[PDB]
Amino acid sequence: RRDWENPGVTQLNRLAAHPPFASWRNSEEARTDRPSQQLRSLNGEWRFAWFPAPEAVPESWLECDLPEADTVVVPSNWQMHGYDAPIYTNVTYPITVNPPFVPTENPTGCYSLTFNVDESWLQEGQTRIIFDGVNSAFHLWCNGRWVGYGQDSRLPSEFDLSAFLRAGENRLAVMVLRWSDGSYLEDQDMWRMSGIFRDVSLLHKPTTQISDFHVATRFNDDFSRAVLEAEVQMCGELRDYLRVTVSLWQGETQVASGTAPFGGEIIDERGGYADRVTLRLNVENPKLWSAEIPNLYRAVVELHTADGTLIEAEACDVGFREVRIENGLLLLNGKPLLIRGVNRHEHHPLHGQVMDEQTMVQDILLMKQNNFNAVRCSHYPNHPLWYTLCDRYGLYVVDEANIVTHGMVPMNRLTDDPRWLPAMSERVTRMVQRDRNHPSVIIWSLGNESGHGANHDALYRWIKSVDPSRPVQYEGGGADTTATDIICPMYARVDEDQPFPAVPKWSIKKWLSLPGETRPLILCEYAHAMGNSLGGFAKYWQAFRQYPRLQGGFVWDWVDQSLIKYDENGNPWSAYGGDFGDTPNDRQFCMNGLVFADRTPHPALTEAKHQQQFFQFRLSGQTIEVTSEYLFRHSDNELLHWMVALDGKPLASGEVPLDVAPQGKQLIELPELPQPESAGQLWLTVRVVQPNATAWSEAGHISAWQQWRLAENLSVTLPAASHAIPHLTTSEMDFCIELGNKRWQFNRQSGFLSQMWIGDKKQLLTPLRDQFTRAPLDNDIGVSEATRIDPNAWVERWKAAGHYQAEAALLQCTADTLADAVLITTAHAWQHQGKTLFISRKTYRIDGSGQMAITVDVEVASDTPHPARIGLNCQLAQVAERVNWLGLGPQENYPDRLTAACFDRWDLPLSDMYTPYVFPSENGLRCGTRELNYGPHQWRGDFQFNISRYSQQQLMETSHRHLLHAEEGTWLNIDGFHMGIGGDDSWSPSVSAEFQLSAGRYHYQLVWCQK
Amino acid sequence: RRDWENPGVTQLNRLAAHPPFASWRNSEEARTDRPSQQLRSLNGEWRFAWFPAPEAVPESWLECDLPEADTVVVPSNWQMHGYDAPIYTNVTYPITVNPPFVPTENPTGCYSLTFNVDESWLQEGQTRIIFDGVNSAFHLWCNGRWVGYGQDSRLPSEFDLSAFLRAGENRLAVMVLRWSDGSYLEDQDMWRMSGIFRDVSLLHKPTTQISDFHVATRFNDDFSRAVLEAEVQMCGELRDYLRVTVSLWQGETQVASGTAPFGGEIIDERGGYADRVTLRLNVENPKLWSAEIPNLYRAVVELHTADGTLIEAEACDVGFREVRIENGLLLLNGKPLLIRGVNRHEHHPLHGQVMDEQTMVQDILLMKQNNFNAVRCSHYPNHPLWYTLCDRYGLYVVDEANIVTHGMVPMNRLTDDPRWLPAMSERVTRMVQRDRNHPSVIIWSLGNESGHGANHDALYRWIKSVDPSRPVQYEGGGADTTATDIICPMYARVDEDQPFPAVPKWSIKKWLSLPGETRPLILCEYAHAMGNSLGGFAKYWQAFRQYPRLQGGFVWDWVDQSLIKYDENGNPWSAYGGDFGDTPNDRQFCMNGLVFADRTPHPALTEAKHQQQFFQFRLSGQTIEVTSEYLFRHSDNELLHWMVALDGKPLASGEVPLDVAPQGKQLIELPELPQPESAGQLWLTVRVVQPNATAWSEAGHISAWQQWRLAENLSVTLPAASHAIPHLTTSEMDFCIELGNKRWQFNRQSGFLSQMWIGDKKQLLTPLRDQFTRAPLDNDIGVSEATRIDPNAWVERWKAAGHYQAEAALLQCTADTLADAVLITTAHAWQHQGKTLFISRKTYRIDGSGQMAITVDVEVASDTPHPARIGLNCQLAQVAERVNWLGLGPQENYPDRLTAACFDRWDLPLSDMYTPYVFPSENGLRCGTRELNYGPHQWRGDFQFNISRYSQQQLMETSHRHLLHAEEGTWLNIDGFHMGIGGDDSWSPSVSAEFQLSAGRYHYQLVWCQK
Ligand SMILES: [Mg+2]
Ligand SMILES: [Mg+2]
Ligand SMILES: [Mg+2]
Ligand SMILES: [Mg+2]
Ligand SMILES: [Mg+2]
Ligand SMILES: [Mg+2]
Ligand code: NA
Ligand code: NA
Ligand code: NA
Ligand code: NA
Ligand code: NA
Ligand code: NA
Repeated sequence: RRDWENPGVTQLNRLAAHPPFASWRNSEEARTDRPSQQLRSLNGEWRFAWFPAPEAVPESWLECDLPEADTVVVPSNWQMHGYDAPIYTNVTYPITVNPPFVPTENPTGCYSLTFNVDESWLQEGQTRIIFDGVNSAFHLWCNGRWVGYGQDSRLPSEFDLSAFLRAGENRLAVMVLRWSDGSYLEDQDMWRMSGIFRDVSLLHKPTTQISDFHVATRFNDDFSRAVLEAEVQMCGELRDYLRVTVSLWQGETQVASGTAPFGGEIIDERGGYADRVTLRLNVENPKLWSAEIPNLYRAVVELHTADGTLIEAEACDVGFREVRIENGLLLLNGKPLLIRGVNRHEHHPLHGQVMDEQTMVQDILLMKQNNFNAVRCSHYPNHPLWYTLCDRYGLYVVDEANIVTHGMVPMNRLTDDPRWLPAMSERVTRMVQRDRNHPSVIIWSLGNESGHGANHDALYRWIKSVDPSRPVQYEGGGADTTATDIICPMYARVDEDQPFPAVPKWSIKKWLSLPGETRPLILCEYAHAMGNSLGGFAKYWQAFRQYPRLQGGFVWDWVDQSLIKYDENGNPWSAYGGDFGDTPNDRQFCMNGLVFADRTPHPALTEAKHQQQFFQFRLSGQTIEVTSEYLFRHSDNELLHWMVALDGKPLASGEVPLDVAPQGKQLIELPELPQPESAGQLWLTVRVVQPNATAWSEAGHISAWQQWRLAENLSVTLPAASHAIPHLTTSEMDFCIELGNKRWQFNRQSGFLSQMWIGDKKQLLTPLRDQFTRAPLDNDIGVSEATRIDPNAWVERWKAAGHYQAEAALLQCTADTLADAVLITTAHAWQHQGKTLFISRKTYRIDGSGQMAITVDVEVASDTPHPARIGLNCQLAQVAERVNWLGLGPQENYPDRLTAACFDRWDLPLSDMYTPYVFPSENGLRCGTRELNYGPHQWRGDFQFNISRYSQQQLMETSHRHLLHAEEGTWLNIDGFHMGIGGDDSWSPSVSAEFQLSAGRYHYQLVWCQK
Repeated sequence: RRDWENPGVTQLNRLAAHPPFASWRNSEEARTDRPSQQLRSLNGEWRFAWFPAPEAVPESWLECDLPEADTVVVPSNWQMHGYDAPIYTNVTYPITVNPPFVPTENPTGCYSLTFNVDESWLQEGQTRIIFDGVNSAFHLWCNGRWVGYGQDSRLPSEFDLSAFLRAGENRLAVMVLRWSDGSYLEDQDMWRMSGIFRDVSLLHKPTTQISDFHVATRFNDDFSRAVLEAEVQMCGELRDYLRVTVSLWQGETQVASGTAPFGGEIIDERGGYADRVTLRLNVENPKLWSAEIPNLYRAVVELHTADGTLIEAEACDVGFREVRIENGLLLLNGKPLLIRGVNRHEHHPLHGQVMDEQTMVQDILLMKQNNFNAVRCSHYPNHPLWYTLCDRYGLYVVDEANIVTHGMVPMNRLTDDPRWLPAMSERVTRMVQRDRNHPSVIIWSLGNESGHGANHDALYRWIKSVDPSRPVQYEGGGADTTATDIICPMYARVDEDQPFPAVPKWSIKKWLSLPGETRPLILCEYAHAMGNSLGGFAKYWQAFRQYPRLQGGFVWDWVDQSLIKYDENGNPWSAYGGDFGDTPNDRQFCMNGLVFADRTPHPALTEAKHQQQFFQFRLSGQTIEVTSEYLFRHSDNELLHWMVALDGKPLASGEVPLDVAPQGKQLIELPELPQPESAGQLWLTVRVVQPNATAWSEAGHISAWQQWRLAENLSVTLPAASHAIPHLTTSEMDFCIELGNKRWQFNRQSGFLSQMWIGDKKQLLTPLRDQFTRAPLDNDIGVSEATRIDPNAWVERWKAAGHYQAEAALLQCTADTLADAVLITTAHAWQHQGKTLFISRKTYRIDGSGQMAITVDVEVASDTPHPARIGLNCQLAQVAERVNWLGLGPQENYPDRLTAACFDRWDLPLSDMYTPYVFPSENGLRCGTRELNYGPHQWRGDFQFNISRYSQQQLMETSHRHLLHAEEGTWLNIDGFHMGIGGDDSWSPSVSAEFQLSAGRYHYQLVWCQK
């Protein structure tokens, strides 16, 4: 038989699914959730051997350990140990599409383990082995005898081993196949790995056992009363003496208990379930669960003799909460949710797809620290510990079946096929059976990108029938089909329709009110955070808030899926698609995270944090209105710091305690601020600070901020009468200006400032020139490649229009000596193949103070694709340590992504002014800057800038950040105008019209002087 | 592997299901339904061997014919050749309830066949083998090599044999298992058999082939326009020159045709199906399909080339009809259906479960001849030919999946189990794929008696998704669960509620108007026709006609499941559960048919015919109001015969053509009749006769009848005053009377008329005594057995009250001589253990004309269960050939089943007064009789009677009809009153209160004389 090429065989001899078991024999240990002696971990060192095919595996390996084998850590992905290559592919299958067949060359991982079993385990009861995650299919032998087979890489596989194990030493033999018919339903946008990547354990259960238990909570109208209903099921001999006691604990206080014998109510004409019981406990004024306040109870389930012999005890954390969709709104405990979510893949730069507690906690700390309240299990059931953590810290979970068939043509070819229903159902049913008790899980998902098939309908109904407590969602086949309770599009824009045939992505605002439509809209995927992205993010959150039935979304995605590789010197670097010899690959498309692989934040993460704020603010005179977006909690760990500053210089500050009811408001009256004499703009800045530590944040954490412009005094005082008059020297090649120790040189052949002198030292390595192009972002490139050009993408439009190779023809270059200054006037035309793209007219005015006033006026042709930027650049000879500016900061910001930025006097070391995006591009811009200080230099005006050791050319010519070499000096980019970054998706033009440079005629002015 | 003990494996290497194929290579042959050279029948003589288990099957059988094996006919059940015993069990499984395991002793049927192929089939193409029916699971080998495995006894299993076939002799090897995990989903109340019981054939398709097609017909508001929609799917190498033409034919006239290349519309973000095409044909004024008028079109699907080379063609019959539920009603072509239905099992007394064309035709003819318009496929998909015949003759079909888990505890144990969804799905999905193109199939059914589980809901949805054309129904778990579009209870009563816990069977009238309920009600099973049954059938049909949303039901059931056995003499006799040594067995519960196994009518059939009439009548003066219950057809093959009779003697008659439109009315004026001068009751009997022969009926067929009482002239003249005078002889022991040669003897100890003489010849072999009991009907017994008494059952109630062994204590016996007569007055008390149950007070009067007038007045105790009858009985010495009577007839009729009966003079041979029920009981009664003639005797009055060679005693002491012997002379049972027979079900008291003998005091009078 070839079971790994048969969608009719998804397992052999596998035990039934169920919620997390520990088989406690003491009820207090169950209650306290302390470790169980009946649940052993088999994690540790195993013997591993790699083979090109299952046929290649030597018959002796079943009976005896192989000498060639190596000792490896388990859990692990065998790609991470370097046995074969991890493959990154986006849509296209890593194998030839020929269901259900896989290549005869199938990388086979032979794991083994010699382990010990106590006599006591074999003298009584049942001894089983649980494999939490095996990718993608595996056969299991024990002591040489075959046990079974199993598929689905993301759910536990369990087998009874009692009749196989002997006292003391035993040996496992797990032959794991990389490819199987299972792989056809596992086509997620991620690294294609394999092996025993989750926990392995041994569970001893009594013969007469708890085989399943469902916990439910239902509520009276105002949620002041609840009935906890627990349905318990058993295996073994049914006897009159059997009972179940379900007790409910709140810390140490037992709030409810119920005891009944077995034998459920009459179900049908043949009776009821004699092997079942339902316990109903009344709970007065229950503490409710939410991501805001994750109140938990502990439910202990005791199977026992009536006379008081505990046979075994299972347990779980209970969260009293209700999820329902009413009148088109998704409600948690009667209140409409606002999903501040992110899509999270299980990824580690070093370990691949093996999850650990430390990492999982770090993710949840960071998510909650950045105002996320939800997470999508994209696109599979997660590690069991994740759901427990979300229960405890507080995050709404979308639990998603392991069904992705994205590379099928058409996408629903398998999911419409009734012969593929058995395999699909197990990915849905065994998910529900495992996780249905977790309070954190609020929504079920039928998978991702598998079109819409009749199998989606059958399964949707199955979950509705089995579990009435949670809405079922699914995006495939149009995101509003009969398979989903929530409209859940991916990358639907706020206002713009993308009306594809059959599966249009309507404006989310437009979608809600289509003829006959009523359901809530929460995007399963939005704001593609690929490279320099997240532009246009605020547009989403303005809409989410304005529209009741727009209840948020899940950002794509959490972490960059980059992997650590090592160079000739042994130095680590972040690698992506293709870097492991893997081909075909979708290159850097695996990196779309708000955080890097090592969990270092991208600059976009702060933009998400600002938008997902839980407190809204308005200003009216001296009164600040604070509005709470919390649904259940009071502002009981919050105060408001406020700061008024004249262009960076602190004027007045104070603290006011935040006392806002959920959905409520607080009017905070500011003290009469004494206005200053000196000119400038007053800036109010408020920050919500948490004075006290929490489970998720430290004392002094900042949860929210906002800024306003207050009064402005425009400067009417002019500089003093100049102490000298600058001299001009004329040559055929050059205009040269001299004043004190300052010197300027304008080349008359080129028409640019080609050198500058402070004292006697050079100041330039490259002349000051106009620049209308940028090192293309990931959103600029889209899907375009050298082999396969996408002409619609921005980068190709600029290339084809000739923007990158257009050369400056000089039209005018003159010098005039004024009464107190010298005036250099120039004009340039940028041309490509007989087409004028840009004209740049400048005046440079240099007076007796030592200041150079540059005035730029640029014309852009209407029929040329809008330029990336409209500015200047040069390579300064200086290399300073610090960058000091008055403008938006501290972090990187761009026109369509600058709401999180605040205007203040910022001071950073040079290296921070560069964002190390793994795929190098235009980066580190700071907008709305009025003054920039770098070493001896000061620039003043109203500009946008970046400043680093790397040129735009080097940036656009390098594919990985580690290959970047610091150039001589410092590359300075000062733009009057910069195009938006986009990011609604990363495969088609996504920069909004209002952030495109399309005015035709642009003006900006800079003053360059020594500070 | 043990593949027959694993629900996860239901097939191995099996091909996809699909509508009926023939791989026609000529388009005209396809249009005309003529045979295809590409479809060979492998029916005929096979080689067969039997084994106790699969382990017992010798390994040589795979490549070599076993010498011990026999030559048998296939299709066949191996129980029918006597290899082992067929088992009849109703609910309790024929195997130990141990899912998924079956017995180690598992009877194995080894089938083999040596065959040859055409040369060209070896050259090229796809040669598959089709197994239409294998019970219950099998492995297939070809030329020694293993091909595949299959399950589900009631749907075809297909396997490709292309790579297995060779030149010359080829050999198949089929190992058939009686028990399998599939047995758990196949617990229908029926004989449990096994083997290859449906057709075996070979189909040679091209490699580029039509692999699937679906035909849909949708309409405008008035059905004057239709769009026929044909989606066609292909397999093989796609080519640009490939086309599909779907042509529509009305006889030899092409009405619509459509041609297209491959490649359907865009479905999702990955495109459309390149291997598919949908053809849309406009059809003006389509001839519509119904049971009344089965208008059929022919659609031909041609896979051809653009230049005009046919590759292959498929085809089906098309019936333009629309099924929808609107406003609570089931509509067919916009008109509310009235389902005159029956359940039909696939049964034959000799061939077991093998179906033949002749039998299937014989059933449909009889069904249609008895006013049925609908059939339920209880409880499995049928032999392919049943659907074709139903299309062509016109019968509404409920197609039912092969899923019955009746003996589970509780009934839904498997069906609520997600681990049984895979195996369940295939039984539903492969059914729809096979039968969806049939116009006869109006309703899909999810199975029968399997409780209600999540799987039902999931599978319900799957069909609603895949085929919106047809409603989905299912009865399990309370007949109104979320898994049914129709309220479809089994054995719910008209007015009486049976408020069972969890699964009540409400009054069908009450059920409709339950709070919130809107759906239509059609009983999937009603009126249990077990033995002498169908009492209270008219109550259903009155309710069906009055209540729009009561739309009928399916009678249980069509045919007795009795098998032919043979005695040592060689005589055939009808056998039931237990008669093959089968134990546990459910005895006679397999026979619940309106006909015997050989399709001979039970009396109950004529009652079903009468109540399911399509013409309703009312009388007003001399005017008959005839109303058509037809929805679509005009009365175009009908004329009315009206007959007027004075107590049997014809008075006036005539003919009137019926010109009634559907739902229309007609008035027929009767010519003023001769007013009879002589006394008596006038009767009117109208008949609807079909002058012309049809496809389903002979010329002169009677389809409807009705009777009325017209004017009555009561008799006022007294009988001729006689000359002679009866002479009394008194004795201690006897009272005797003489008149002429006629003589009467009254025993003064017993109090009964013990003998009668005419000349020397004596008239009685047993005294004339009171009878209060009957030989218990199947509806009297129910489930009650000797080993397990059901005290609630009617028979047991009588038994316990001592009705059967009560003795006649004589209270009074006096003789008086009158002026012209002798008067014998008696009084008897019936007592069991000191309790007087009955008292009988009689007066016998013998006058000078030799006429004996009996007056009977009975008292029944109120605390005793109501008596089965109140009458007299005796054994006459006479054996005459004829029975001539004036009353209801000619067929057997009972108080709650006498509507089909008609009042007239009836004359039948004696054996016709007996009804040969396989399980004998009270039978052959006729009610409302005013005169009875037998030999020299005549009885007059108003009585109910049966007359046979079998005593009530023998009938109740004899368990099989073939064991009955004719007793000396003739037994006569004249009842003044007879209890209803019942039959709403056959496991609890079902006789309606108005047909129970509960008046406490009863009167009746008979006149006995000798003409
Ligand atoms: Mg498989
Ligand atoms: Mg306790
Ligand atoms: Mg590639
Ligand atoms: Mg603002
Ligand atoms: Mg099986
Ligand atoms: Mg009548
Ligand atoms: Na909202
Ligand atoms: Na991606
Ligand atoms: Na680059
Ligand atoms: Na009706
Ligand atoms: Na039956
Ligand atoms: Na009997």
